[PDB]
Amino acid sequence: GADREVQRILLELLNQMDGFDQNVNVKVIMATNRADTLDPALLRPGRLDRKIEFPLPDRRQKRLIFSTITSKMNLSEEVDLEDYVARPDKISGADINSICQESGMLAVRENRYIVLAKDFEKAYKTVIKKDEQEHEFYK
Amino acid sequence: SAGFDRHITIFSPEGRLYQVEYAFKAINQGGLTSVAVRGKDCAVIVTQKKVPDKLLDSSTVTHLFKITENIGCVMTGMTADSRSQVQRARYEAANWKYKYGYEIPVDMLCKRIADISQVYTQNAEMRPLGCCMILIGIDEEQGPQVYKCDPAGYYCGFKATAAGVKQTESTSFLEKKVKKKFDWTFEQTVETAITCLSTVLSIDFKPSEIEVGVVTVENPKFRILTEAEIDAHLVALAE
Amino acid sequence: TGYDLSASTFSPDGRVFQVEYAMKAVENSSTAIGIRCKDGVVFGVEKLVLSKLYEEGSNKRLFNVDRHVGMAVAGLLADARSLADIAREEASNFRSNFGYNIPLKHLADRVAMYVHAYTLYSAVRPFGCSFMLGSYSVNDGAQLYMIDPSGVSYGYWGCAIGKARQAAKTEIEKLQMKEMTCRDIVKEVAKIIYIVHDEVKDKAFELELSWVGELTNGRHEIVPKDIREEAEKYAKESLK
Amino acid sequence: NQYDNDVTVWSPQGRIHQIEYAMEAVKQGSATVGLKSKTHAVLVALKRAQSELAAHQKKILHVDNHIGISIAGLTADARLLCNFMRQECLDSRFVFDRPLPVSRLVSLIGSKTQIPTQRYGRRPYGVGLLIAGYDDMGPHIFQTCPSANYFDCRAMSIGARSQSARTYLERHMSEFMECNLNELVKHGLRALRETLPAEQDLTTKNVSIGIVGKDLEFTIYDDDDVSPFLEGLEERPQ
Amino acid sequence: SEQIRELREVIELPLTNPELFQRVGIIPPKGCLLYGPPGTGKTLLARAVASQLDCNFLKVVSSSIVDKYIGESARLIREMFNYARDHQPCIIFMDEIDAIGGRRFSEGTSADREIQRTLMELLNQMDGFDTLHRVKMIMATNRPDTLDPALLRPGRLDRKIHIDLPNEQARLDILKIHAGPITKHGEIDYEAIVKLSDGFNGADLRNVCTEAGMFAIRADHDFVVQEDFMKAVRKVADSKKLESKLDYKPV
Amino acid sequence: MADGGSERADGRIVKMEVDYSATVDQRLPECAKLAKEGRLQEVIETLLSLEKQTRTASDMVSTSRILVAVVKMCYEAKEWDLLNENIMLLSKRRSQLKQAVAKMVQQCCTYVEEITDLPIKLRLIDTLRMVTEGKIYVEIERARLTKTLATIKEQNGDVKEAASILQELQVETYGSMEKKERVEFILEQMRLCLAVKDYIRTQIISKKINTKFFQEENTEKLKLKYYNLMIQLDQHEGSYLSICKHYRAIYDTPCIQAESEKWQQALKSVVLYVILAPFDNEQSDLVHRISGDKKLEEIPKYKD
Amino acid sequence: GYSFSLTTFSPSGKLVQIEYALAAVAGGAPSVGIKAANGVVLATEKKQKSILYDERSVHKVEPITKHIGLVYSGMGPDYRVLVHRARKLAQQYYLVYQEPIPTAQLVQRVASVMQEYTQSGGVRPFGVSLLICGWNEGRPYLFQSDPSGAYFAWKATAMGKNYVNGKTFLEKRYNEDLELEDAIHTAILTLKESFEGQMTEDNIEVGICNEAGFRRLTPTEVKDYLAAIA
Amino acid sequence: GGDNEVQRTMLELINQLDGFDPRGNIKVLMATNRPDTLDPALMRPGRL
Amino acid sequence: GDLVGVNKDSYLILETLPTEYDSRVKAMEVDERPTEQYSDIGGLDKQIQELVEAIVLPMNHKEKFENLGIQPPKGVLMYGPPGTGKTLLARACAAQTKATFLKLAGPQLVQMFIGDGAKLVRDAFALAKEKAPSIIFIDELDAIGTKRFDSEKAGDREVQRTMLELLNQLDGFQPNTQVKVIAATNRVDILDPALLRSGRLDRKIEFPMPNEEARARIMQIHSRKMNVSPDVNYEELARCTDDFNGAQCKAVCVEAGMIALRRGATELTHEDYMEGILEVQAKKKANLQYYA
Ligand SMILES: Nc1ncnc2c1ncn2[C@@H]1O[C@H](COP(=O)(O)OP(=O)(O)O)[C@@H](O)[C@H]1O
Repeated sequence: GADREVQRILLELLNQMDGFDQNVNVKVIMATNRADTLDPALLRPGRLDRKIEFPLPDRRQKRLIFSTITSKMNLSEEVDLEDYVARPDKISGADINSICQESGMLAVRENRYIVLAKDFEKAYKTVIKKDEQEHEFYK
Repeated sequence: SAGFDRHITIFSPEGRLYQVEYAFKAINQGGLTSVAVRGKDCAVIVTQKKVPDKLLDSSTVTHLFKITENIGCVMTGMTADSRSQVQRARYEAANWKYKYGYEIPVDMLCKRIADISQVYTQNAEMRPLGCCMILIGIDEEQGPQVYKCDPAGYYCGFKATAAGVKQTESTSFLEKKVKKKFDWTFEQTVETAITCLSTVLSIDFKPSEIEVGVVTVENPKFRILTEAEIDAHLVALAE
Repeated sequence: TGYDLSASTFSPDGRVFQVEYAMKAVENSSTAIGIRCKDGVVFGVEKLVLSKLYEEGSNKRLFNVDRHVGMAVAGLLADARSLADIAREEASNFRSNFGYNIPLKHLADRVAMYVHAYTLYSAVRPFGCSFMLGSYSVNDGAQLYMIDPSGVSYGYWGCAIGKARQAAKTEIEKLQMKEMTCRDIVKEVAKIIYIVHDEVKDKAFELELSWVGELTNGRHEIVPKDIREEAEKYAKESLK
Repeated sequence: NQYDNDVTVWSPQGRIHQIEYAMEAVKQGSATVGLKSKTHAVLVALKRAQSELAAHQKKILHVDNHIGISIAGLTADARLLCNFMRQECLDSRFVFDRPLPVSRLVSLIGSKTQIPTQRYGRRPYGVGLLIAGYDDMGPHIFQTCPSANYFDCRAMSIGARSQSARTYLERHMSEFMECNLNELVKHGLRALRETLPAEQDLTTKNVSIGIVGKDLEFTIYDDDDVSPFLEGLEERPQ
Repeated sequence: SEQIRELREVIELPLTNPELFQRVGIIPPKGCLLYGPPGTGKTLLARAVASQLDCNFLKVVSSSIVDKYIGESARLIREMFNYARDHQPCIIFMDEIDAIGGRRFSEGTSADREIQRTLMELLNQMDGFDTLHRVKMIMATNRPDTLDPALLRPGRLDRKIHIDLPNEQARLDILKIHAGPITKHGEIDYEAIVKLSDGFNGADLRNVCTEAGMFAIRADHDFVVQEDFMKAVRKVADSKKLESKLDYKPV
Repeated sequence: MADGGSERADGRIVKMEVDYSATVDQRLPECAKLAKEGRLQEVIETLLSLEKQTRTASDMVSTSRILVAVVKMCYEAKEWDLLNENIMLLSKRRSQLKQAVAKMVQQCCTYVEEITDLPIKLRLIDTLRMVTEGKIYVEIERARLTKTLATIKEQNGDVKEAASILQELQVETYGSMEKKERVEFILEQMRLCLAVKDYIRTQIISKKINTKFFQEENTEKLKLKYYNLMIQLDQHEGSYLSICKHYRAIYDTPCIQAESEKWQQALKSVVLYVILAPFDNEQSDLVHRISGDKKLEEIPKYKD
Repeated sequence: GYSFSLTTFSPSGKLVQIEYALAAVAGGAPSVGIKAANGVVLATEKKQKSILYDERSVHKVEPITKHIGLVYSGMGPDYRVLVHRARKLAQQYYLVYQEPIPTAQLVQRVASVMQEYTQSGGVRPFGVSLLICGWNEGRPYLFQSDPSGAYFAWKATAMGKNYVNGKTFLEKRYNEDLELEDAIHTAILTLKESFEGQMTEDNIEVGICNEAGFRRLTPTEVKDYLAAIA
Repeated sequence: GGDNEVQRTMLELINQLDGFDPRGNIKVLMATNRPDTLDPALMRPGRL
Repeated sequence: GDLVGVNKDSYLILETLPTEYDSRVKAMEVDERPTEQYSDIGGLDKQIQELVEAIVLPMNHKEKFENLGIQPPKGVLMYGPPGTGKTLLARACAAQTKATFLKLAGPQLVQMFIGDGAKLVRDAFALAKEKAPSIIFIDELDAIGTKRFDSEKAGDREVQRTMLELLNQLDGFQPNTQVKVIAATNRVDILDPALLRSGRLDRKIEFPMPNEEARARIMQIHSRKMNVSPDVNYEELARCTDDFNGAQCKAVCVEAGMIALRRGATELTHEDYMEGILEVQAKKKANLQYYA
């Protein structure tokens, strides 16, 4: 019981999306995590025409998110994030926010209006430090 | 979790297996920490003891174990599994001398020890010996060496070594220590082998709470230090 | 818990509860102590009468392994009997292969490795016993050993096994045992047994004292306490 | 209850329940009483009928010319230990050309029953042996248990409702070392009649008496020679 | 205190002092994660900062919010955030996230699908379509090795912070505070207590200060002697050693 | 057991001049072995600190002169050696260091008013260099706080002294007896940053202050030192109503301190430049508040 | 309920435990093998945790015979078992036939060894895939086994972490013939594709097969290739 | 966790089962097919 | 929640006369009730003294806890394997401590009335606060003491209203004399121990299974009120009992007397107790033809 209640909420969603009536001018925007899991009856076009994947960033889009966050920010240095555009070990777009947020904390933490580009590396190593043991084992 | 309950030694869908990596935290119930340092022609083991009772003796407590005349070791982890691990080490060191007619290298002995631990992972139906082993020895045309053998069957050779409870703290010191260019002239070695442990645990013994094994290319015999000369080096780094 | 059926499995923090469970089965056994003087080792067992039909020296816990080595077991008695036959058999092979008496430091190593092997496999269980080993020699002096169910074995000057393990060695350590003769020790063992729990929750008990050292010329045997009866004449003086 | 399945598994209290259950199998059999004087060791058992016309199942059984045993518990482990018992006795006759000491025979039984109490794949022996014997140092009464703890004793009674026999023996154990062969037997079978419900009587067809003596080979009596023993008794004090 | 100062920038300084975040130009009222083995400090830091310029602080044990019926665990989470939008300064505290935090996987058919839907309601009403404004969240769990990476990404739980049990010198600090307002003679060898004390828990150190008072009341003393502490240390160290399955393996 | 150390303390404090000073250093390792002991009731830490209290006092009698190099060199070689007969941590974290160093800054509080800059800044640096790397954690922290507040008054402020205190502010806010001592210490460096003309540095740390409001209740001179720096900070700018809002606090606090000219400086500063503010409704009601008063007619700028 | 044992099936498909063992291969160190026109290049990735670890103690590129080399991606301690197995098995050919064993013939037999641990029922399979190279009878060879027991022949391939990037790289990056030197320049370029840090002479380890035999490179040789490597 | 007119009957009967019955004269017998519905408060002596 | 008297049309409160209920809440008042000895309880003299250290010495030395600088606890918790020793020790507590005892059971709070669990919790506590020496007893608090990790707590709509209101009032009043609160449960492993922890139910008083001689005298006290044959071996009764509480030991004595009524015999026997042993856990024997 109650797992067919979940399953019938799908069916009511499939009906009022592609039933007889064809409710015009309504628009449906859906967003998930991993979408290989879900029902192929959703994924047929006529119902869910657009399939848009978001990558993490890549390079040349790290630059653009670096620009748009530091634009509204008193960076004002001659030490650039160019060293940190080209790093490997990819870094999701919400984390670029947190790098500038952590340096924003760490600029005021020593009572500065300004980011002095040694805090920038402390902010970088804070957000990226995750895999630490692996037991020197199974490589 | 995905939760296979990890009762026996099989895989998990993540790709790893949990029973062997539960043996790595089996060392930590010893409540102990050991350090090996290789700097120059000498190599130093240092390890504290813990005597909780006056009725308990002093001579029968030592974790320094002489394997051969020129190879010694120290054992961490739980006690009963550690001594049976030494018996295979003493046994297969003597088969080398019998079969092959010369003294076993310190590098080859860890291959034999790690392969015994590998079968207990690969084949089931024996508990995989929750203890760790650190060796020292002199090898001609190679200098001295330090090796560590894991319960998983992993071994590697490296200069500064920590084991026991406080690996990550002691190894953090020795990276900060062994990054410069020292020559490690046998009192440089022993002093840091104390002072790597002498940032960590905040203890203050009078000189009867540790053990120090040593080997040197002037006398390649394995050698356990005297309480008097332990006291000598304890005030020699130390003005 | 839910990880503690076999002795071949680890806990999620890294220990084996089947070894942990078997240790505190020894804890419910009666107290047996051991102490060594400067020229010998003196054993002592608090043993309680079952009902009345015990026949005054039945099922004793003071064993006799070799010419100069004996045990002071406590725990499951039948499990200690089979374990004592391992130690009897081990000393005979050393005699046959090397031609002299077994050293006690080597004898405890051979037994504890045999105890260790029952802590690994799922087909067998760990032993529920713990015991003492005392001996004496002219080339080695006196030694006193101690073996847990896990297999950890090293030397003491005095020890206790049973319920009152802590409550007995609290007053063993107030003795100047390094200079006493073992004939003085025998009346001093008698009070330590008699201090702890004569008939409080039990009814009656009986004292057993084993005895090895220079006065026995290296032999190991029971005391002549039928001779002179000096244990109970001196232990019962602590009523005040 | 999840720890209550195998002999191998310890409990979180330290008590293996499978050994504790084999103690209960001994209480399923009937009662039997053994005792000894300075010169004579007598064990007396109680038969039990299966039906009204079937024969009564025997309890006391001969082992050697100086050893006989009683039984309580499973008849499977009864003959299984008996065949091990008889084999060891004639080996000392074959090798050493002497009868066995009774005390060191029982130590072989404790080593025998120890192994199936520790390794997996074999149950303990649910059995209740009482042993009478003659070594060079006189009579002996021994009991065993499925926990392999063999006890030397001077009088013992095991089986169903055998506590009432033990309470009789404690207030008469001082009298046992001095009496002759005759009333020693009927000291013993005064103890079995308290292991009976008070409406039936100890007859000839339901009791066996085995005697081994200092100059007497172990002899089993049944149903006809019990009548010289059953004479000279009082009724039950009701 | 080293973690305490790092706690107070991301929580106290937004609601007390937004001008500093407008000089450099930066937002965050986000919230933390307190990871560390239990007993040390994971609630007092929440309660201390909920005294300094307080408002309607909440406490959620995060294990009373699950039951049989399926659409209720989401209904509690929706209500607790609507209360937070009602009273505009607000601090959310949810101990032991690991009960409902978890990770998503293939099939857990009966119970686990409710928990994941409970999670996705929590996961996307603190970073939902509505801007969670003037509201801060303190999540604290002793476990976390397995949490949802969507829960762990910065933007929702922007900075995590670790809490350790001993120092031998923070042991010195906690002991002097709980043996604060207690009458004595100043005969206090604090260090040899702390040397014998392997307490690992200020709750145990509170217990040590509690028991040493009780032995002083024994034999009718208006003061506390130093031996009352050593009786308290041996009792507490014994009572800890009489416990099993007490694993310490966080991330 | 420490009564022998008490009659050791009887022996030295009379015979610092009768006996030679290195004989006190010959009595040093016996009391240092007593400092090892500290066991149960008789030779314990509390009495062990007292023999250290006597030798530091007897050294300050000898080193009361410009020959100060005994007390500094013996104490450092003491704490080094009693570590060096051992490993990690001296004998106990509490007494032998921090009760003695509490007396060091107590003795430094006495001789600072007389002695010249040289042997005291040798004395202050040798208690700098011991709490930089050696005994540096809590138990205790405020002793170095009040020491570096005493270190800074030597050359009366320059570039070096402002940076000397900005490095030691950010830690000392965890506790530091927040009931005055932290508040007095945290307004001391903002005038220094005004002296080195760093204005953005000043207003960040000035923004820390005001949550300890109503500080006029128990003390009074804390208030005036705050706003006199606050009026100077905006004086390099121009929010002229903000100084006049500060001057209201400058107005009403010394009026109850019963001033007849000092109260008039606060009044005539208010009435001067609410005028200089640009026109706003905040200027309009404020001049409707501050005018029409029976305190205000004393000046012809009432008419202005 | 089928994911705990090995001797039984799933009602629809295949064995679960062998698929879980292949997940352990994906979590290993990256490795690249490229078959050139005249030789075969192996290359792997060797980063130690700390500075303390000696790099000259444990090796990855490992000879079996004088013309047969072998690398892996998986778990290191299981690797040492079947190396020592493949050593002793290579000699048994040579004792019989007095001739060096061809590279097709080991991989018949080594896979039959890894076969046998997939049997019932109290053993675990290996968590190691292999890459085997050799120059027998003029033409070189590059093979790949797996814990299931299959075995193949690649023009070029990659295994370990981030292999799908290296697959898409080498799919664009292979031709039919280059020399042995240009294979080395493109084998370091694909190891650099997924790397974290400064690639030095000790972070990588490279062995090759000439027709003149198998040899692994010294750090000086590996430095000078990595010096001016594109 | 019931309390809709079943417990009205139930709580009132267990109220009047004891309280008004020390040393009574009228015996009451219960009978059911389901041994699930045994109340230990009933099986506390005094009631059943 | 008052039963206020409201006008029909104006809907306005005219009178109240509130709080009218049924005879279960009337049955909760127990004062100056008969004497069970602490010395009747054997072997648990520690937990007797621990209770004196917990509650009686607060009443004795009311100011020694005040000048010292500590706080007397106000929540002491009894627990053990079963009862006969949970209620029975608490029956021994207020038998000789007369300071206005006030018992309260668990599901007596559980009504069909919503919230009148929490209403009765607070009003009885406030009534006990109005009494100056009164201590509060709570019986089977584990009936609502719940919230273990995965399977139990089942909801609910009465457990949370009674547990929280218990936590509401117990944090409300000050922990001095003499409004000490005692709860009686069965097992801590059902309860919430670390939630209480500070000023709530905090002192853990564990109980063991009683001993042979304790169970032997529990027989003879309970067998006083019937015709027993004066041939009773309590040594037989001591050892034959195993894994039995005094509740079952009382039950054995009553079942022995009921079997003597079945055959109409005037007296008992030890076998009648042995027959009672077979009756408690429902054993039944025969001849089983394995056993010769
Ligand atoms: N560093 C500390 N300072 C003050 N009190 C502490 C400290 N550590 C623990 N405590 C005490 O320990 C008790 C338990 O703390 P709590 O935060 O509930 O543990 P947890 O962090 O596991 O929830 C508290 O009552 C508190 O008084």
